[PDB]
Amino acid sequence: DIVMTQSPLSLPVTPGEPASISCRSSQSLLYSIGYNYLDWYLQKSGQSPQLLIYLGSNRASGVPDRFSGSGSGTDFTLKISRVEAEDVGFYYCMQALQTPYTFGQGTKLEIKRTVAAPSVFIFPPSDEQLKSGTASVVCLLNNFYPREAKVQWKVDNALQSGNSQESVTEQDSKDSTYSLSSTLTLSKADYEKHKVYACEVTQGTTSVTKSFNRG
Amino acid sequence: EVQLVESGGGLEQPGGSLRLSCAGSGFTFRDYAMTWVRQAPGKGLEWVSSISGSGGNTYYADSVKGRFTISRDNSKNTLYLQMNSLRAEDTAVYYCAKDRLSITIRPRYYGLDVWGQGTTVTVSSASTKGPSVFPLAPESTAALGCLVKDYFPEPVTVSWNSGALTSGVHTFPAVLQSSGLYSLSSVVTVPSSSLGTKTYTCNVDHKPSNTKVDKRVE
Repeated sequence: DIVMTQSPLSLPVTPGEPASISCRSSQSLLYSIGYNYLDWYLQKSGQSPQLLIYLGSNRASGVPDRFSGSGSGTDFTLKISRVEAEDVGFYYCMQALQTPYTFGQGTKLEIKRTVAAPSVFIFPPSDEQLKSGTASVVCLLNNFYPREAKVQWKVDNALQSGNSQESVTEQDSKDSTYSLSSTLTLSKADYEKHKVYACEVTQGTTSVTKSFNRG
Repeated sequence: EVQLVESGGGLEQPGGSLRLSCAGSGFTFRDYAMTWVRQAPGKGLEWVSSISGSGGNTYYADSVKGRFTISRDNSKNTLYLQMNSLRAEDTAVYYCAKDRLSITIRPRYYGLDVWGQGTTVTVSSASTKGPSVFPLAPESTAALGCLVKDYFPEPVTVSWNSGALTSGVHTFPAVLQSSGLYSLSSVVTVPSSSLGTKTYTCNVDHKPSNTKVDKRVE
């Protein structure tokens, strides 16, 4: 099977700057003069892949002028002349010379931007949920940059460990920010025992705390 | 426009079987090779199988040979994948894609030019479970959301106001809980002045359990 490899795997870029993603094949993809069987695909968060380039250099229907493919044989490059915020996503090369068709590992295009502090919101468990014997407390960090942020849960000022999970959106296509939600899971019994619920969000040496009183 | 619409994804036991379907419109289906590509959770793309326009030839990844069988019904413009002897490695989103023109003496390649929306296959020994949907109730900006808790398998989709509300929506990646069930939250930020006037409803779909719930967030 033809092995496809990409460089880099992560590509931080400032909007307006060029980007280059490279693909190497273990075998020549030149079927005959003018015909290299190499494609490029984009996959945005929560979307299906979409064709960008086929046969090395042909630009697919509706793909912006800004995208181009070049190369021959075993070496190929996808170029973006000027990166736009909405270009965030994974880029894959694929060979179509032989079955099995084989893909590169994927390159994540990341957009560089200025720092942004999150808007932080805390949500007590719903009355509906509390009927069931479980309590979920949710902390939302909205529209921040960079991705690195520490969330600490405090219950009656006791630091929680091991009872929270978080997940993060991919970069917003317009503003290049992240959002994050963290969920504290307590038994209803434990929830009803305590009063003060706090989510503390730290970037660098700055901490913002949002809290509610159960009572 | 050219569209591929997939169905048939869901949960099966290891060793079990499932059939996927991919219905095409907007092109002369019988003229084109058709292809299945999958993506395991948090992994890249992997080619699975292809079939020529006429069904003259079929092609498979080594790891699926024999166990998987590709087919097509040209009269129904539909591509199928029969997936037998299912293994953990088969857990993935499966995409169908339109492949080369195969009717011509020499096949003509246009890339994988059209892709389906995907269907999720989960191979696990557990049971299907539908979610509970809990409100996340309420600066000039307010945040509200819905917590979609305790479902299996993936995935859940969420929209707001039947798809009308698009700006400021954040639907988070599902988290696998220690219980082996998933939870997902979806939030939106809205003008606080609007909370009295306009309603906000999250539209949750979990196809595996035939759960389709709309929750008004007061």
